[PDB]
This record gives sequence, C-alpha cells and structure tokens, in this order.
Amino acid sequence: LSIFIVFWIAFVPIVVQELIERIPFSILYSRFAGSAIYMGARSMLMLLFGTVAHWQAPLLWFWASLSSLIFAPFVFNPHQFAWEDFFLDYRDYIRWLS
Amino acid sequence: FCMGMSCCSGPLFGMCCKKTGSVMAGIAHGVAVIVHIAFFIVMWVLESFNFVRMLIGVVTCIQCQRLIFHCMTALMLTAWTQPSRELTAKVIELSEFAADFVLGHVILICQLPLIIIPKIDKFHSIMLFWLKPSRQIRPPIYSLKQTRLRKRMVKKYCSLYFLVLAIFA
Amino acid sequence: ADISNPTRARDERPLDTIRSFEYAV
Amino acid sequence: PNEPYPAWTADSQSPVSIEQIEDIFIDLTNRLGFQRDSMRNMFDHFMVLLDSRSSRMSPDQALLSLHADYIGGDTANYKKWYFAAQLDMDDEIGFRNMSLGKLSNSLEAADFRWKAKMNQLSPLERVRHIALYLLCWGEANQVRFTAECLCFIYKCALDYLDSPLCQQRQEPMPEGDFLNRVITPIYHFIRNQVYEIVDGRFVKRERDHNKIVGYDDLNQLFWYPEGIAKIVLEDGTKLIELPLEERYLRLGDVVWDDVFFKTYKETRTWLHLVTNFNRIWVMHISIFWMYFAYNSPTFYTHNYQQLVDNQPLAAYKWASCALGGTVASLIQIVATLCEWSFVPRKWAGAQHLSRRFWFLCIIFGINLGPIIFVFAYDKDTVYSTAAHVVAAVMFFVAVATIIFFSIMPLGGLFTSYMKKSTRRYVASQTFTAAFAPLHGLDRWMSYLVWVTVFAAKYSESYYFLVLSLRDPIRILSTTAMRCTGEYWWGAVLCKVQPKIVLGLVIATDFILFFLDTYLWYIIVNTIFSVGKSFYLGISILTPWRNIFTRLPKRIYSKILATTDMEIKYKPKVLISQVWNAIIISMYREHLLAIDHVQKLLYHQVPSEIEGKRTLRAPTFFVEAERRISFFAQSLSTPIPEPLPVDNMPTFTVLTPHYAERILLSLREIIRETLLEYLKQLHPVEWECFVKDTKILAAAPEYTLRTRIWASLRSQTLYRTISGFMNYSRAIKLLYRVENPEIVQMFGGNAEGLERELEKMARRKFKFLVSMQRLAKFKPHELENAEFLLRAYPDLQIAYLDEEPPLTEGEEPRIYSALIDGHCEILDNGRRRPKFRVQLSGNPILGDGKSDNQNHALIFYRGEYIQLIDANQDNYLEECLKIRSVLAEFEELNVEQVNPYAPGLRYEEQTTNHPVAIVGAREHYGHPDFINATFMTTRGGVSKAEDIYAGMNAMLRGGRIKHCEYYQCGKGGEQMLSREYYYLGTQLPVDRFLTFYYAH
RNA sequence: CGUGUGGCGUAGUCAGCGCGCUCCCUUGCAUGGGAGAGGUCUCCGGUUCGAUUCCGGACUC
Ligand SMILES: OC[C@H]1O[C@@H](O[C@@H]2[C@@H](O)[C@H](O[C@@H]3[C@@H](O)[C@H](O)O[C@H](CO)[C@H]3O)O[C@H](CO)[C@H]2O)[C@H](O)[C@@H](O)[C@@H]1O
Ligand SMILES: CCCCCCCCCC(=O)O[C@H](COC(=O)CCCCCCC)COP(=O)(O)OCCN
Ligand SMILES: CCCCCCCCCCCCCCCCCCCC(=O)O
Ligand SMILES: CCCCCCCCCCCCCCCC(=O)O
Ligand SMILES: CCCCCCCCCCCCCCCC(=O)O
Ligand SMILES: CCCCCCCCCCCCCCCC(=O)O
Ligand SMILES: CCCCCCCCCCCCCCCC(=O)O
Ligand SMILES: CCCCCCCCCCCCCCCC(=O)O
Ligand SMILES: CCCCCCCCCCCCCCCC(=O)O
Ligand SMILES: CCCCCCCCCCCCCCCC(=O)O
Ligand SMILES: CCCCCCCCCC
Ligand SMILES: CCCCCCCCC
Ligand SMILES: CCCCCCCCC
Ligand SMILES: CCCCCCCCC
Ligand SMILES: CCCCCCCCC
Ligand SMILES: CCCCCCC
Ligand SMILES: CCCCCCC
Ligand SMILES: [Mg+2]
Repeated sequence: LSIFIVFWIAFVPIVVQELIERIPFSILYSRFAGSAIYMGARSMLMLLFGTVAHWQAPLLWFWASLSSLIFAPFVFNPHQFAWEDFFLDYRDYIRWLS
Repeated sequence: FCMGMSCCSGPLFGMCCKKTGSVMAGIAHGVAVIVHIAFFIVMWVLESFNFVRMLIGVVTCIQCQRLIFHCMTALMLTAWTQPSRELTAKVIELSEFAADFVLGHVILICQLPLIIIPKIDKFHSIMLFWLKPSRQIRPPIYSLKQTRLRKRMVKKYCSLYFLVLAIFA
Repeated sequence: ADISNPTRARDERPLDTIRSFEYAV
Repeated sequence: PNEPYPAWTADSQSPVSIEQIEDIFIDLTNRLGFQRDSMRNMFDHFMVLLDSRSSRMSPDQALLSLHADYIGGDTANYKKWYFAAQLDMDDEIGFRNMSLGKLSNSLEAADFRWKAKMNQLSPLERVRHIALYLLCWGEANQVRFTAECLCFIYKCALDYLDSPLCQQRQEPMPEGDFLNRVITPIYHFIRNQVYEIVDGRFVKRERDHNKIVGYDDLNQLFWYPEGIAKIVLEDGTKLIELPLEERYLRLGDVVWDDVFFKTYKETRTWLHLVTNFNRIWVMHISIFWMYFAYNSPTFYTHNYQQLVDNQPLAAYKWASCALGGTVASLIQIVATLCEWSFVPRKWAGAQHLSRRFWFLCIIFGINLGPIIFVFAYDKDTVYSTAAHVVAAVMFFVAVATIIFFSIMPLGGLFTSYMKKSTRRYVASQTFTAAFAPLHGLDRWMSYLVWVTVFAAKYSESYYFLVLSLRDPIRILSTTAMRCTGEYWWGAVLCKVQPKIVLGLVIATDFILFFLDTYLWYIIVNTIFSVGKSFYLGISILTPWRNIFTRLPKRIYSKILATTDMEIKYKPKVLISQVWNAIIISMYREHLLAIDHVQKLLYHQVPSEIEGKRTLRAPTFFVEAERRISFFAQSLSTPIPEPLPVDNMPTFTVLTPHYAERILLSLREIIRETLLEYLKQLHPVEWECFVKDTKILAAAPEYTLRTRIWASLRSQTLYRTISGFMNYSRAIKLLYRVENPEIVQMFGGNAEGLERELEKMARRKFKFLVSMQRLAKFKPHELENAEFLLRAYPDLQIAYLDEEPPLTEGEEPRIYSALIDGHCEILDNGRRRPKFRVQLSGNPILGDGKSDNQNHALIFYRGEYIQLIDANQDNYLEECLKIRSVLAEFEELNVEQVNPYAPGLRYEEQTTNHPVAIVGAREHYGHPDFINATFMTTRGGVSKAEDIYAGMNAMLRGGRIKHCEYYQCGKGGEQMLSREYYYLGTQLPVDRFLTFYYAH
C-alpha cells in the first residue's frame, strides 16, 4: 500500500505532462540497457520464486508494475504490428549484434 | 585455446575467421545454457516434481558471478602483464554479451500472440487518430526486384526465429 | 602607418577617428 | 543633434569637456605603453557609458555614480579586495555579516578614512582613475577570467604613476610594452598545463585534474597577504621587499611555476555527500533511533514475556532513548574527518578544523559519560530515584544536542569562543559567504512552510511505526525454531532465520523513513500555492472575451508612457497606432490571409465630413490566435510603468556562431525532398507564398526568394537575425507615437524624418554576432555573410585573424577584429576593420562557447546585455515591452545621494545588494538578461556554464529575479564542485532546506 | 506485341563509364583521394561442348 501511494505521487507529473499532447530495436534496447532492465529481470525471477512457494494476494499488484516497466517502450513504437517491419528489425538487431 | 592457435601468424586468423570473436561468443552462450541445464537436472535428481528448489539456486549463481566481476574490476582499477588486463576485460565483455542476448530473445519471443492475429494493424492505427499530427505519407514505390529480396529475407529470418523458439521450448 | 592596423596613420587622434566614422555614414 | 553623445556634449553643465578627456587617455597611453587601437576602443566605451547615465540624471551625478560603481563604493570589487588583502580585515567583515540582524585599527575607522579620502577628489582625478582600470581591462585577454589578479596589477600600476620616478622620465615607453612584459607570461603558464610541444606542434597532454591548476586556483592566491608574500623574482628575493613604487617595473621577472598551487581537491563521491549535507542525516537518523528504541522493550527487558506482560524499568526506557545524542555527535565527527581531506594543510584557514575537532570530542564525552552510570551494575541492582532523575535529565540533554546540530551550519560552529588572532574561518567570508538576506512577508513564509512540513511528518511517522512494527518485533524476536541445524557449522543456521528476517524488516522501514518528507514537502507547497491565489486575485473563470474587451485600456496605461505626454489627443488615436502595427506585422509574415486582416483593423472608411466617424473600433473588441491570446493574458498582471524612449538606457544583444548554416544551399533544396516535406508540413504558408509570387511577378530572383522562404522555416541564423531585429522598429514606432510635434514640424519630408528616427534608434540598441571562422570560410559561406551585411547595414561581426611571425621560425601573431555594414570594400574583396586588437596567442584553450564570448566581449556597449543562442526567435508584440523589463533591475526611478557623505553608515545604506540576473518564464534560472557592470568586474558573463554563473553571483552577493510577462523562444559532475561545498556548509537552515529539496 | 541486367536509370562485341552502396582518412557541408565490395539480362524448359543471343511455354505493363 505505502509504496504504491508514493509511486503514484511521483508519477502524477508524468501523467500531467503527457496527457496534454493528445524506431529500430537495437538503439531502443541500448537506450534502456543498464537502466531498469537488468534490475527488472533480476527482480521478476525473485518475484516468481516468492509467488510459487507461497501465494499472497497483494503480490498480484506487483506483477503489474514490473511488467509494464519492460513493455512501455515497445507498446508505443509505431507500426510494431507489421510483419515486414518486425522481421526487418530482427535482421537489423542481429546484424548489430554481429 | 584461441591464443595458442598460431598467434605468431596474423594472416592465419584472417584466413580462418576475421571475426572469430562472434564464434566464441556463440560457443560461450551455448556452454552457459548447457551448464544451467546441468544444474537444473542435478537439482531435480532429488526433485522429480519440485520446482521451488532451483529458482533460488539460479538467483544465487547470478549474484555470485556479478560479485566476482565487480571485485576483479576494482582490483584492476588500483611480458604478459597488460594481456592479463586485456583478458580480464574480455571475459567480462563476453559474459555481458551472452546475458544481453538471452534477455533480448526472451523479450522478443513474448510478443508472438500480438502479431499472430492480423487485425491488430487497424486497432493500433487507431492510436494514429489519437496522435496529435495524425498524418501519414504513402510509402515510396518499390520495384519488384526490391520485393523479391525482401520476401526472401522475411522467409529466412522468420525460419531462424522459429528455430530459436523451438530450441528455447 | 600604424603598427597594429597598417591602413591608418600613426598621428591620428581618437576624435579624428570618430569624425571619420561619422562621415563614413 | 548631429553630435555623437548628445546627453553630455550638448549640455552646458558638464564638469569636464570631451577634449579634456581625450588627452587624459593619450597621456596615460604615452606613459605606460598601451596599444593605440585599444585606447580608441576604450575611449568610445567610456563615452557611451557617460551618455547613457546622463540622459536620466545630471552629468555630475553620472560621473560620481560611475566612480562609486567601479572603484570607490560598497558596490565595488576593488574596495573588497583592498580591505581583505591589504588591510587584512576579513574576520571583522564576517562578524558584521553575522550581527547585521542586531546592528540595523577598526573597521569603522578604516571606512571613515576611506570615505574621507574619496570625498575630496577633483573630477579630473575621477576620470583618470576610471580610465586606467578600463585600459587595463581592455588588454587582459584571458586574465579577464581572474578578477583579483587584475586588481593587483591595477594597484601596482597606480603606485608607479604618481611616483617621482615617472614624472621625471623624458622619453616615452615603447608601444606594446604592457602586453609583452606583463600579460603574456601568465598566459604561457596557463597554456603550459593543458598542452605540450611535440615535434613542433601543441598536443594536449593527459593527466589527472588533481595536478591541473585552473582559473580559480590562480584567482584565490590574491585573497590573502599570505599568498601575496610568496611571489619571488629571479634573484630569489621577494616582491614585497621592494618599495611600493618599484614593484611594477620588475613585474616581468616573476616566475609563475614556483608560485601557483592547488587549493581544492576531489575524492570519492560518497565522502562529498556525507560532508555537504550533514544537517539532514543528523535529523533523520537520530529521531528514527529514538522512536525505534522506545517502542521496542524486548532487547533490554529482563525475562521478557508478553504473557507475563512485565515491563522493564522506566530508567531503561529513558537511558535507551538517550542515545540519540551520541548518534548525532558521531555523525558530526565523521563529517569533520571527511572534510579534512579536501584542503591543503598549510593554506590559510586549515587550523580551524583542528580546533573544531577538540570541542566535538568534548561534547561526545559529556553525552556518553552519564549514560554509563545508569547502565553500570552498581545502580542496576539498587533502585534509586537518583537513577530516574539521571535518565530524565539526560533525555533533555539529548534533545538539546539533536536540535543544536540540526540548526547551526558546520562552518561557523564555535567561532565566537576562540577569540584568537589567527584565521577563525575555513573559507574567505568576503568572496564566499556574502548571501543577500530576505526581507518582508516571504521571510516569514519560509519559516512557516518548513515548520508545518516537519511537524506533520514526525507526528505521522510515529503513528505508522507504532503499529506496523510492534507485533512483528515481539513475535519474531521471541520464537524458538528448535532444530539440529547443519553440524558442519551446527544449528546456528536454523535458530537464526526469524531474526535475519526481522533485521530485513527493520532495514526496509528505515529506508522508507526517508521518502515521506518529500511527499509532505510537495503537498504543503501545493496547498500554500493554491491559497495564495485568492490574495493574488487570479481569475481564470472569466471568459476569454472578458480579457479582449479590456485590452485597449491596458495598452494605453502599460505599453505607452502616456503620463509624461501633455494630453492633446483622444486615447483611440494613440491605441489605433499600436494595434494596426501589430496586425500588419503579422500579415506581412505570410501568416494571415487577405480577408482576415480587414476584419480586425481600425477603419477610416466612414465619412470625413464629420471627424468623429473617421475612426471606428474593430469588431474583435466587440499561431496568430495563440500569440494574441498570450499577449492579452500577460497584460493583466501588474507591470511597471515606462520612461520616454529619450531617457531609456542602452543595451546589447550578443550571439555566438560556429558551424551553423547561415542559408540553405540550392543542392539541399533540389535534392534529398526537403521542399516537399516542408510543403506537406506547412501547406497554407506555401499557397500564400505562391499567391504572393503571382501578385508581384533561370529566374535568379525567384531562386533567391525561394531560398529565403525556405530558410525562414528551418534551423538558420538568418531566421534569428530577422526575428531579433524587431527591437529597432519597436523603438522607432514608440518614439514617433509618443510625441507628434516632431512629425508635424518635419511636414512632408519623409526622408528627413526617417533619418531622425533611425538616428535615435541607433544609439539605444546594438546587435553583435561572433564568428570565429570567418577567416577560413569557403567562397559560398563568404557570399552568405556578405549578403547578411547587405540586408541589415547596422549589424556587427567580430572575428579572429593571423599574421606571419616577425622573425623566422617563431609563433604567428593573432588579432581580434570588428566590422559592420558601413566599412568600405577593399580591392582584395574584404572589408577594412574598425578595430584590430592584438592578443598574446591562440585564445581557444578549452572546448565550449565561453572562450568564444570572452574575445568578442571587449566590443559590447551599454549597461545591459541579452544573451541568446543560435536558434531563437522573437516577435514585435513581445519586443514592445523592453522598457518595463529593463526597469526590473531597480535603477531607473531612484533618487541619487552622495556615496561619500560623512553622516552615512553601513547599516543605513539601501544599495548594498544589487540585482545581477533577470530570468524569464513561460535559486536556479538560466540568465536571459545581465547587469554588465556588476558581472564584468567579477569574472566573465560565463565560465568553463550557466548555473555556475548563477551560483557565483549568489555567493558574491547579488540577487536573482524572475519576470512573468516575458517569454524566451528557446527550442553527477555537479556534486563534486566547490560551489556545493560552499553552499552546503554555510547557509542558514531555512535557505539550505529550500536549496536541498529542489536540486 | 513488348517486358522486371547489382538498390534505380540503364548501355552493350559471339556483363560497363557513371549513379548509389560499401569501408578508410582530410577538410566544420560538402568536396576531393585511396581501397574494395554488390549481376542468372522477367521466369520456366528445349537445342547447341557453350545460349540475354536460336526456339517453346508462363506472368505483368
Ligand atoms: O529511465 C528513466 C529513469 O529510470 C529510473 O529507474 C527507476 C525506475 O525503474 C523505477 O520504476 C518504478 C519503481 O519506482 C517502482 O517501485 O516500481 C515500478 C514497478 O511497478 C517501477 O516501474 O523507479 C525508480 C524510482 O524509485 C527509478 O529510479 C532511474 O533511476 C532514472 O535515473 C532514470 O532517469
Ligand atoms: C540463463 C542465464 C544466462 C545469463 C547468465 C549470465 C548473467 C551474468 C550477470 C551479468 O552479466 O550482469 C548483468 C546481466 O544481468 C542479467 O540480466 C542476468 C539476468 C538475465 C536472464 C533473465 C531471464 C529472464 C550485466 O550488466 P551489469 O549489471 O553487470 O552492468 C554492466 C553495464 N554495462
Ligand atoms: C540499509 C540501512 C540499514 C540500517 C540499519 C538497520 C539494521 C537494523 C538491525 C536491527 C537488529 C535487530 C536484531 C534483533 C535481534 C537482537 C538480538 C536478540 C537477543 C535475544 O533476545 O536473544
Ligand atoms: C505471467 C505471470 C504469472 C501468472 C500471473 C499471476 C498468476 C497468479 C494467479 C494464479 C494463482 C491464483 C489462483 C490461486 C489462488 C488461490 O488459491 O486462492
Ligand atoms: C534500540 C536499543 C536496542 C539496544 C537495547 C538497549 C541498549 C543497551 C543494551 C546493553 C548495552 C550495554 C549494557 C551492558 C554493558 C555495560 O553495562 O557495561
Ligand atoms: C562525568 C563523569 C562522571 C559520570 C557520572 C556522573 C554522576 C556520578 C555519580 C554522582 C553521585 C550520584 C549518586 C550519589 C549518591 C551516592 O552514591 O552516594
Ligand atoms: C551531567 C549531569 C550532572 C549530574 C546529574 C545532575 C546532578 C544530580 C546528581 C545526582 C542527583 C541524585 C539525587 C541526590 C539526592 C540524594 O541522593 O539524596
Ligand atoms: C530535530 C529538530 C528538527 C529541526 C528541523 C528544523 C525545521 C525548522 C526550520 C526553520 C525553523 C527554524 C528557524 C531558525 C532561524 C534561526 O535560528 O536563524
Ligand atoms: C518541529 C517539530 C515539531 C514538534 C514535533 C511534533 C511531534 C512530536 C511528538 C511525536 C508524537 C509523540 C506523542 C505520541 C502520541 C501520538 O502521536 O499518537
Ligand atoms: C543490514 C541488513 C540487515 C542486517 C542483518 C540483521 C542482523 C541479522 C543477524 C541477527 C541475528 C544473529 C545475531 C545475533 C545472534 C543471535 O541471534 O543469537
Ligand atoms: C490518531 C489521530 C491521528 C494521528 C495522526 C495525525 C496525522 C497528522 C497529519 C496532519
Ligand atoms: C490506512 C491508511 C494507510 C496510509 C498509508 C500511507 C503511508 C504513507 C507513506
Ligand atoms: C511517545 C514518546 C516517544 C519519545 C520520542 C520523543 C521524540 C522527541 C523528538
Ligand atoms: C568511517 C570513517 C571514515 C573516515 C574517513 C577518513 C579518510 C582518511 C583517508
Ligand atoms: C519519580 C518522578 C520523578 C519525575 C522527574 C521529572 C523531571 C522533570 C524535570
Ligand atoms: C553509540 C552506541 C555505543 C554505546 C556503547 C555502550 C556500552
Ligand atoms: C559457523 C557458521 C559460519 C557461517 C558463515 C556463513 C558465511
Ligand atoms: Mg531563455
């Protein structure tokens, strides 16, 4: 309860800023690399262990916050549905890796 | 082993593989996954149905590795003397690359049910109406020769993607 | 001929220069 | 009229003539060997200053005020250096700053003598004194970044001039002597630590910054007599051994590698965190310990059990709670220990730290001794009321020490007790702790905000620590998980799981304790901000048509300076002349259609047989819409009244340039398309422009006008120039509307009236662009630059140029040059400069724009500077309020008094803290507008770059303000700096809390 | 009947100078230089040692 009230208070400014105005995979991934990705993956492993061993209802809220944290940059990318764009981005990411 | 393979012949490396670093990177990924599965199985030796006693083991492994790397970096901050530093950097870079690879493919695979359905296109384009500019220009005309190679790449890379998915499942 | 600016005489006083700038307009 | 400085020359009350100031300048130049083409530059600068101040006051008051501002007053920098580094009076100034609250061979005696000497000078002597400083400031090159070095040089030269040595010399000093003998060696030292000579080139050498001496480390040597005493000649003798009048002649033998050293060093970052912000951990951690110990009996309870509900003695609760004092003392000791490793040991002010340690230990002791007496078993077994009174006493001693160490700043704890002759402070109080105090209602508002925040936070944290933690602590700490454990270690890993869990629980609550004060800060500010609206009377519920209907009267009262004008016209005939101007300005920018304009103008179409029907109010009062709406809205807030444009001061607009594109090339227009992109992006503008083409019209003219149209929509310099040249036409319009006798008397000679209007508007406004690559543009870039000089004849450009060495195989010579649009064309194709000034070498040593502005800064004029950048824009209706914006520095409508009057004292003076910066909005602030006299006498306008200028101005003693009716069209390493070290450890508590919770 | 020759324009002796690309470096925009890389001549078959080339069929304009 307490952590979510604090997060909402800190998140009001972003909602205020963005609710008035209404990309290749490699650079997008590198932009968030080392910031709120590796920590998130490490955190969802531990959250999964806690969930499986003993089920507490409020952990149901946590599965929300972390999930969106990883899925925000990709849900907002334009034309992410198209087959051709997705597979071209796959090619570009693979080539950037090697 | 890489350094013992004719290090005195520079052109030999170009003859065999100018970028053998990618080859050893793939090898390192494979060995990391295999050693993972080895620990999974050793933990399931007593655990024919127990899924709780390996997750925390994975977490422990990852934390210990990060601690070791951090200690090595801190020690290095303060003949073959310089090659020692070079190898210390190289191993860390390789481990980071493998972790990034696994994480990225994990992220990519999870999107499959979104793109399987074909109706998501227009419903996503509703956001274009939600967008302030809401202006789209038609794509430039492409020659059929450009279309052929595009289809070939789409088929090939899709096959490779599904092969990776099959391996992971 | 002036040392820093070769295009000006040596003996030219500052008020001569301001008058010249005025006539340049 | 037809004279350069009409406010001084055309007056008969001028105490000193122009032909008596020119020969003063010439005499100084002959005697000390300056350059001629800089003497001319500074004569022009000085005369424009006198003109600007004498157009709203008397000439004698103008000269006296300038002298007070540059050399002799309490708003002078030279006086502050003289009192700190010559009369050795830093500690008394610190005491006076401390005790100003009650105030409102000795400091009073020295001030009395200084005023007595400055009150009896002839005007000729004042002109000479100001002239020498300006002449020195004009050559100083990179020594302009270091002000106290300049003060030392000026003092030495003045001591030489009045001597019998100079006044009997026959021949003059050879030209260029000041720059060769005095200034170049210091520049050589500065450069010889970022670069090294390898195979005949200068290549930057890499080494740690803890061995690099910067501008500040030079500057700080001249703050103490102890630094001045270290300057040594080649003979090994000291400088200060010579008699006063001989030190300037030798100032070329001083070796600067044996003198300058480092004064402040960096370390790991968490040490900086612990030292800079100690007042916050003292107040969080100690109270957390108090709360946690009172509600947690289990750890100090004998045979604890909730079933028997036995409590320990109250003595044990109070003696346990009374460790907050020892915790606070320990934090302070650690902070001092971390601080001792920032500063060199023998440098002045480092003995103080040692004494500060001793006292702290004493407090630690008095706050730990008595508690042991309670916890000694001698009084454990025997209940006494003595133990109870001891615990009760030490509780309030602990409360007292927590409050004391939370309020008082670290630097300045025990200064009043030493009473020693040596340095009582770690850093100089004159140049580092001279904050401008608060007055009035905001001073009480600041106290009230913080009291409210902390009261709410503490009373709320107790009631969420009492219940979320009382039962888990009691259960997890007393359960027994009886097992065998692992015999390799034992059972010690199966009786300890509940307690490890308990430690983790407590640690997460401890971390969460810190996140609540931020929330309460946010909430209380938002409530106070809402509540103050009613007092401010902000009306947003009023209809948009209820602002537009009141617009004309606001225009009449706040844009025009109508009060001075003799009332001879109806207010409609004045407001018409402004409204129509705004509308037509918008129309010509291809921004309104032909049929839209007629809906808005005042009209004269009705009959002229009756003069009353000649003028009719628009139908409006009964991108463009956004601009007009903001104009009308901003007019509703209070605005200061203006002066007539014949009394307004002079100001400059300064711009840097490097690599940006002046105009678009034809290749980038016909290739990839940009034109189609822009047309698809701004379609209506494109159709308006093509309509305009058919209105008037290889086709070179079509090519050029298309190029212009395309450049006025992208990232171009011409867009910015054309935007900011609206000040000129604003001033012309205001001047001609305000007084119609001139327009009447000229009587049809439109040309003569045009010359008159331009001549007045030319002396009030200057534009300056600094290009550092005009010497090596390729031909098409040169073509663009020449075109700009052709479109606007009054624009000015400064650049760098180079000459081959005098002798073979040596360094080439470097000059800084100025041109504008009235210089003639040489047969080489170039223009002759007005001024060329020789430098001591390449001026660009570090990357950035600061060095770019420093070399063109000697060519500015006026009293105020506006700093813009390469991509910025402006509008006429905004440029029409410059007078009201400039009146915000609090100098235009004040009475004048004699600074050196015998009766005045320091506490009665009302001019102690001037305004340094004014920033615009849609103590941080990006500086739009700058007070030039204040800024340019204490370092540059920028430094190696914007927030640091604001913090330096604050530390030196200026004030920063914000203007709410103007808009500017703009579109990690910090925590290791000196500025944080000075701000964190010396501000009073409420200002510190306001500073911390923002940045 | 004509027709998909490297990403486009293509030209042709019974696979090319350009043009992009791709790499390097200089120059504040480029430009210029050095190095190399991208091709089944619409597609499917027949004949000829060998087919853009001789022919049959198929698609698009
Ligand atoms: O990249 C932007 C910004 O990221 C900051 O990283 C973290 C955030 O990842 C984190 O996000 C949420 C948490 O605050 C909350 O506790 O959990 C939710 C999951 O439901 C997270 O999404 O918030 C913290 C603040 O506590 C951020 O620090 C970087 O710190 C910051 O530097 C960066 O600019
Ligand atoms: C199946 C195991 C395969 C991986 C095994 C090796 C990991 C080794 C851990 C490491 O390499 O650490 C981090 C990476 O951490 C991680 O994401 C680990 C979790 C990834 C899997 C999550 C699955 C959902 C690298 O980034 P750093 O934090 O070191 O910062 C350096 C900044 N330049
Ligand atoms: C990250 C910030 C950390 C701040 C410090 C928080 C750590 C809190 C530690 C509290 C220790 C509680 C230990 C409880 C058991 C104490 C001994 C029990 C004795 C007994 O009854 O047997
Ligand atoms: C991908 C996230 C993992 C699955 C998402 C959360 C799963 C939690 C809900 C499944 C278990 C809940 C049903 C059992 C609860 C109960 O026994 O009352
Ligand atoms: C939150 C407080 C927890 C600690 C409990 C009270 C702290 C004192 C506990 C014993 C300290 C030393 C007492 C015996 C040692 C002595 O008397 O010399
Ligand atoms: C600061 C050093 C001493 C610390 C202890 C302070 C108090 C010491 C005890 C003083 C006597 C208190 C008991 C008096 C009665 C008695 O025992 O005779
Ligand atoms: C720093 C603390 C000073 C010592 C404490 C204050 C002085 C009180 C000394 C002990 C008082 C105990 C009562 C004495 C009377 C008695 O025992 O008969
Ligand atoms: C543990 C004590 C908490 C103290 C927190 C201080 C919050 C109040 C700050 C402003 C009120 C004090 C003003 C003092 C003014 C002064 O002494 O000069
Ligand atoms: C500037 C600080 C203001 C003074 C501190 C206000 C709160 C101090 C008292 C804390 C609560 C102690 C009383 C316990 C009863 C309760 O609050 O429920
Ligand atoms: C800083 C992270 C939390 C620190 C861990 C809190 C203390 C964990 C161990 C406490 C129990 C073991 C020490 C006391 C011995 C005992 O329990 O018998
Ligand atoms: C038990 C009554 C409420 C205690 C908490 C008071 C909250 C004060 C915040 C303003
Ligand atoms: C029942 C009220 C609980 C409120 C929790 C707020 C905690 C503030 C950090
Ligand atoms: C309810 C008694 C708690 C004791 C803590 C006092 C805190 C003083 C600031
Ligand atoms: C926890 C004690 C910190 C003391 C730092 C001293 C630094 C000296 C090198
Ligand atoms: C046994 C009751 C003693 C109470 C002492 C309180 C002291 C307050 C100053
Ligand atoms: C500050 C905690 C140390 C107290 C020691 C008492 C024996
Ligand atoms: C005897 C138990 C020692 C525990 C050590 C754990 C690292
Ligand atoms: Mg601005």
